[PDB]
Amino acid sequence: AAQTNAPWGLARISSTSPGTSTYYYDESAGQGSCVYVIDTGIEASHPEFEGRAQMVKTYYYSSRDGNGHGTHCAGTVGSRTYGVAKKTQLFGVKVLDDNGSGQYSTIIAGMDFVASDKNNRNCPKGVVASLSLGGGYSSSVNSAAARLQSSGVMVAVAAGNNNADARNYSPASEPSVCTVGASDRYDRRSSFSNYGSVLDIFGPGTDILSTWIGGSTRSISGTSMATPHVAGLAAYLMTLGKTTAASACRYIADTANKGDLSNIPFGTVNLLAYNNYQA
Repeated sequence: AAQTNAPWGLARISSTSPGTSTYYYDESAGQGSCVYVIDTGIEASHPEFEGRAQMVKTYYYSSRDGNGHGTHCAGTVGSRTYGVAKKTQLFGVKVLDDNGSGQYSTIIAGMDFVASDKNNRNCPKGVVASLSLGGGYSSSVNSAAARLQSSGVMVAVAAGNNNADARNYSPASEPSVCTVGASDRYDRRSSFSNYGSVLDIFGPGTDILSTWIGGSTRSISGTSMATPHVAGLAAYLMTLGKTTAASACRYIADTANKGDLSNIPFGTVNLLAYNNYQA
């Protein structure tokens, strides 16, 4: 399948070269997979989700996304126009309030929730979790992300946005999950992207168009935006049978575009997520 005039990040993850604008992908499109977006919520009523999104847990007085960030990330995973995996099922877990903030204990509870709740959901092709959040190093937060991964969920986490080594941030620094840095449309590391040996992969993160609350769209930047490209890619590849939740991060790294990014510090992987799709 081909989606013309796609957002640059979708085109990038289906291309061996920067500078193209069509997204190419197998029409299975993540059907039969599920992606949990652990964030500020998801505006599931947005036409872009087509009934495929639903809120399943909140830790606040409402499940509404009053911020937009979670809706944007969910859109990059799985919206019809802005998403990598256009037929996946999206589940919202609101661990962040409408200011984008959350206590570490709430974030941990949300991760443990997903590890259990996936047993209540029909996801025969596999389960992914997208975590576009973080803060300072916490062994408890890392342990929770490791538990979620070990339960059979592909965990993709943002590296963080401090132009610093991700080893000092959580859950970015947990080795067993998939830690995602950000790149721009000219194949440069995004200026804010964290780096370091703990990174597994880069995805598009600068000027990413996706869904927003109020039935709208907008372009924003962050490792928060790179993470759902990788989560959606994992769901897409799991639906194709090419990998599993336990192996998908390694598979994405093995099949990535290699050596194409600039401003990668020595010791950080130079790997850009790529779907390897051949029409």
